[PDB]
Amino acid sequence: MEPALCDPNLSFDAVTTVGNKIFFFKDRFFWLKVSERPKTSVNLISSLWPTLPSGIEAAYEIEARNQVFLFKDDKYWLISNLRPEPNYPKSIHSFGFPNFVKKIDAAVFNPRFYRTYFFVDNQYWRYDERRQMMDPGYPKLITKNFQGIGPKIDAVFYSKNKYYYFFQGSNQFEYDFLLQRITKTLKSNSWFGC
Ligand SMILES: [Ca+2]
Repeated sequence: MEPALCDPNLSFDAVTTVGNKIFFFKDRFFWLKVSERPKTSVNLISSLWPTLPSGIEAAYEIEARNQVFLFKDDKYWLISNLRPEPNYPKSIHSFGFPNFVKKIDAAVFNPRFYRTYFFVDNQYWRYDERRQMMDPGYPKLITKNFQGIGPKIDAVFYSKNKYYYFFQGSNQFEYDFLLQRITKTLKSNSWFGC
């Protein structure tokens, strides 16, 4: 959809987090509005990120070694030192592609679990990080495990102290493990000022 903030009909693809900032991906253009930003700005990705593809599927950082990961098609890049390894046309197939995966919805990493899961339209996968062995398919359901977000999740990123920012469509729902209760019902254009 369009970034039209003054209009309820916007959607996202992927969203990541860096340090204390939140970056939103939009097809080929990215958004920026955090820390000290009264308004957002729609700029081109390639504009900055050189060796980086467009149309990121799922963006998720790793608050451990200060790295970043950008998913796109049946390939993924590895951001290292604010720089995506050059000539790294890796492919999930390398060790992931279960049945016929290639396009993910979102992906987040749980610090209080040490596991990273993703969404495939309407599937809940979980890849063991510590063990380093992905589960056998694990055709679970999101809305199931977590009732409140929905069976479909657009972007998902862990930006808080102990919460989970989830969104799908034009609503930014937040989950609190405190008691699996969502006490935040806003839209994507609720900060910008529309
Ligand atoms: Ca996504």
